[PDB]
Amino acid sequence: NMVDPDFNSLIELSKSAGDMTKIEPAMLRNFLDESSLSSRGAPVEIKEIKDYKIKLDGRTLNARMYDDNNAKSAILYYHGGGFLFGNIETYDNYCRFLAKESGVKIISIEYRLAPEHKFPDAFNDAYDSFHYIAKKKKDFGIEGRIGVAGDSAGANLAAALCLKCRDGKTEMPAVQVLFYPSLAPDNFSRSFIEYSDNYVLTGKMIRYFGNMYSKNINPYFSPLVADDFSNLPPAIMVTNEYDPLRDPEETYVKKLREAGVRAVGIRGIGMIHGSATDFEVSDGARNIVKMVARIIPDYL
Amino acid sequence: NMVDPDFNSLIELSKSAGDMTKIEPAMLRNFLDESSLSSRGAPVEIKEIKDYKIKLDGRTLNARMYDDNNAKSAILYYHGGGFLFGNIETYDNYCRFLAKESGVKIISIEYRLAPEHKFPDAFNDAYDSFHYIAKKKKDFGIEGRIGVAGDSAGANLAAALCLKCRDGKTEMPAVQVLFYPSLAPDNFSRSFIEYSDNYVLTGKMIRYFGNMYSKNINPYFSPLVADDFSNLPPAIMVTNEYDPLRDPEETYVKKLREAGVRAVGIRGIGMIHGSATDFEVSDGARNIVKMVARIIPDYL
Amino acid sequence: NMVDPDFNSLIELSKSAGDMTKIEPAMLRNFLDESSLSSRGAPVEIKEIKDYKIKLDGRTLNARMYDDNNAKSAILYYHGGGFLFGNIETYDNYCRFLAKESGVKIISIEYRLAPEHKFPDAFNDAYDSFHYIAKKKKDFGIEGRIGVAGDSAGANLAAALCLKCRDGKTEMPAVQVLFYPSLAPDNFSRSFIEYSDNYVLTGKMIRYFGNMYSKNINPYFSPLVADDFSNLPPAIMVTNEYDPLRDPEETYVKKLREAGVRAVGIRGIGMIHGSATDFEVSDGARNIVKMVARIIPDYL
Amino acid sequence: MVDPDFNSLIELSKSAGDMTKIEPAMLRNFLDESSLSSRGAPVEIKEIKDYKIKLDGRTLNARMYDDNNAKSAILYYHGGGFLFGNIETYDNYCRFLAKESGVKIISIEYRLAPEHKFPDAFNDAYDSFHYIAKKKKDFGIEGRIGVAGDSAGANLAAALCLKCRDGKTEMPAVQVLFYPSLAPDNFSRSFIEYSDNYVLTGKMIRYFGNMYSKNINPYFSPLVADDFSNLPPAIMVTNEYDPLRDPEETYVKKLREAGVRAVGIRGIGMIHGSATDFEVSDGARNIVKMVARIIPDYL
Repeated sequence: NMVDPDFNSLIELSKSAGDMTKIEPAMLRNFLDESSLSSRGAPVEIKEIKDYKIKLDGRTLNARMYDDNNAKSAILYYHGGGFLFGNIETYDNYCRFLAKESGVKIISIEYRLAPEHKFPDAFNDAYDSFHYIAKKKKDFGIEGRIGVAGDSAGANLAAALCLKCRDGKTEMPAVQVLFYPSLAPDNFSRSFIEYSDNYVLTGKMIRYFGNMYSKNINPYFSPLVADDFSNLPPAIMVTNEYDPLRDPEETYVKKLREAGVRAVGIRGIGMIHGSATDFEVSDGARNIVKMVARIIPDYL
Repeated sequence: NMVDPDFNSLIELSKSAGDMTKIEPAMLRNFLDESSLSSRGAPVEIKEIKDYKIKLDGRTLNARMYDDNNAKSAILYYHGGGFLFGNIETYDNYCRFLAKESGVKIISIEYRLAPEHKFPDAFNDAYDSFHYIAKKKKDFGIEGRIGVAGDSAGANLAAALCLKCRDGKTEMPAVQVLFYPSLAPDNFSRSFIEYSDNYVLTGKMIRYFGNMYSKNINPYFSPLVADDFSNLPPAIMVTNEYDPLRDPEETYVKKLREAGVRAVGIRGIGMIHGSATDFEVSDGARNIVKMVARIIPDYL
Repeated sequence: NMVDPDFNSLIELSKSAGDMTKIEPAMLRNFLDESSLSSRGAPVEIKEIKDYKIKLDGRTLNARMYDDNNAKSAILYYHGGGFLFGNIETYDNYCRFLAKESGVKIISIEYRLAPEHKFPDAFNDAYDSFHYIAKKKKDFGIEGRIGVAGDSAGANLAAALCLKCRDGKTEMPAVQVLFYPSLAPDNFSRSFIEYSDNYVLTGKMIRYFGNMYSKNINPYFSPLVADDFSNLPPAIMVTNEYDPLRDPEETYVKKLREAGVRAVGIRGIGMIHGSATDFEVSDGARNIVKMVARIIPDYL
Repeated sequence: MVDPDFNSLIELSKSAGDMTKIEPAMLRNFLDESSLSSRGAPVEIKEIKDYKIKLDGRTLNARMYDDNNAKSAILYYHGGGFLFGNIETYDNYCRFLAKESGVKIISIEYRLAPEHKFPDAFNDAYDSFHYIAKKKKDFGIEGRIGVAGDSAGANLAAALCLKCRDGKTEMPAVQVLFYPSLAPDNFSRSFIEYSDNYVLTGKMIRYFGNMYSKNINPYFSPLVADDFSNLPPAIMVTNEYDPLRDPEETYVKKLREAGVRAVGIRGIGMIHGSATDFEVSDGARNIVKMVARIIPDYL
């Protein structure tokens, strides 16, 4: 079709890697994280960076805080990587870029990964970490509001934790910033089948990541299963034109607005899955990320 | 929105009937059946009509056979109605039209209806009746081949029974003719969100029908949950442009072809859910039904 | 995307020929017509085939009449080829198949080709040949009705000649059977941009053909520029899912139904431009052509 | 699934019915007064200055907004179908663009149809860009100049860039295109699917097209252009439920095929006019803020 030519390389890198559903998952995570750290740019400079230990019930997560503006308010960032890879180090240039462009604190959280830890572990990490930080604000130097954000699998966690906050009548995030979340048990929508091969994220990789994270349709795994979208936090949704996960995301925006939740959704023309973390590689993608980061503070 | 103007009365009738999820199951069935009985045109004349009792393990189904052409072969037809409504009487004019246009025997089978009978009752009715007639083909005067067909819920039964025949390595139908089946657990595709209000079948009614059929994602309820599409019978798939159920159906026919199963799919431009049984009100619809019925005999 | 895998060979062969837009038209015509004759399959047997000279004012056209059924009625068929190529011989296997499946006379007419003969020559050939045969019907053994049909550029001629019959209040054809016509001045619709390079009918070639046919708003060149679709003949419209020409065609069907003209439109799922004349290599395409051909006699 | 914020505007537009028989000066009057009547509170801006741009054979009004003592500028061509709109009815919106972008916004009043048919507005846009590019110091401009517009004004912005490139003249720094009309379209899928019920109708499109044309030229319709290379970096914003959407998404794909820097976003649930509806739709407001906040990076 008309995918942005900036992606030509990645769409090659993808094809010539061949099939990977057959190599050990721990082996696979390692390779992918190493790739991501490779041809990367100068990290934008951030005034203060601080490392944290989020001591939860029965597990401790690493969190890195990025702050360029002695910011009052924060976003908790949950990285993508299909619930299998990504970590603070591979997301470091991107979270820096987010912090610089938003001028708010960005707290990048390492939830537990599949297949060692299956659902609901990473979900419970996101929900518990939000509430940990929401109670321990001062430790993180947060004087204002806290929202949540993520990309891909991490944006699934961000959306899901907000549903749980709403369901339990708990403290709510101020905003949910969702860069192309997985949301639904989808092997059949039109975006899924049309873009199910060759656009970096494949139909086969979706099923494989799905098999690794799940044991054996709950709303905290798949938010589009929820019965009610009212009283969720204001949302920013970013979708990609050529991405199997596109259609369910655009439905989610529409459901939020129907429920009277404040929500802006934009589809990036010519973009693919992973666009946001491709900000150093695609100027269109970089401008989409800059657009979102620059309005984030208005919600905090 | 460019829906065929022949549907305008039906769409209005449907909006002015109010919120149907509101009314109790058996009451709604009766009202929907009586609504279709009124819309009825003059029945097409058929040379031989015969009534049968299909005597299955623990229940007996009515079946009616229409034969305008002393035909060697037959199609078993499972009526639509969301698993809640429809019967031989409401389908009689349409089944006569199919028999006249195809020149083959059409056997319309009354399966058991939800909510009184939930999954897998209708499903087992479809699969058992296929095998009953296949085993007893001389009782129906069938000397050639037997295929299966349906519309909406009935085409779900047709596609699902073919999956079970394949899985069990049993006798297979010769062809599966699917008019707009339900196939997937879908509350999120683009067709579902875009067309879930003003097009006769609503998103709300889809959810009501689904909760009535189900107990409590397995392939005989939702064929799109299947692992494997190889070795299924040749298929004819008809979708409608303005129908929330459309995108999964188009995916289904692409997954059949991907597996090497012979399949032809057509989307009816400007058509809505129910178009085939609306053959007396829309000439567009009538010609789509005629197109399909006239190629059936080539598979038999 | 999910193009039916039956077309993978044609897509590859189209890629292998490279960019033919700097080829001189007469050389390209030779290449494409001779390529087609060299690689075609076994022809279907037809009871009677007869060649005619259509003696119009100022020029004589070749016509071949195919009749498997001593039929009373006829379709005048105008072949495709971008206005530049194709002829009776390259269409002969396909015209035979239409005759066998429809049971009516098919008269394949050789209109004048561009750039040697620019618009309005082919159009005048199409309109004048319809009126010539309609006046002289008894000479061709036609006792019943006459419709018109074509594919691609030939379906443009069929749709355009109907518009001029309507405008002039002359005898109108009984039906217009349009397989994926060119209809509009389009280098910008979504089907055009999404599907215009995957090799078979490209954007660059669509331009090359239009520039060869135009001398430099005329509804008889582009029917979508007509301001009125009333009182046109009943239409059958076939479009292909993965074809740059698709979206204007699907708009044309809708415009016809908005003006109250009988029309049925079907989009072939997984099909590409040229699908009908590909009937020997794709069973899905073959079944779409059979569907259409078998309802043609109802209009005559 | 149109954003519920537009429910009212869609209803009001349905109510009005087909206004083809209203004299074009009266339709202009009514639509302009309707815009003024529904203004919210204006955003305060540090400096606003009025100018006359004396061109060959006509003078244009222009209004400069500057909230940030800025060095660079965007020339803004309002929308209105080539028939209506003016500096006053665009004043709340150009104030918001100037507040959110922190660069100078200079809103230019080009000549309107049908009194002034193509190529008058087009010449006004191209000539006023070159006038101010040649005379930058007279406007307090020390840096760069880009061009922008919505709907018909975004057509003028796109078309003037094509002429700059064709004449190898000075080029704007960036072209910021809010849902321009670009092509002779009465047949795309967005055109036919969103031709009624979405405020801008297929009948209005033909009507404005007929008022502008003296009755396939690329400075009328940029999608007719031969070649898209060497055009200014672009930001393209389209609306999901708008008959003009598909050609616009084609244009962004063509710019990128030509190696022009471009970023294109489709606003989910949005309709034609979404940017100038920033006072009534928060999603629309957030789209305009997204775009305005990136503008300074090109200047």
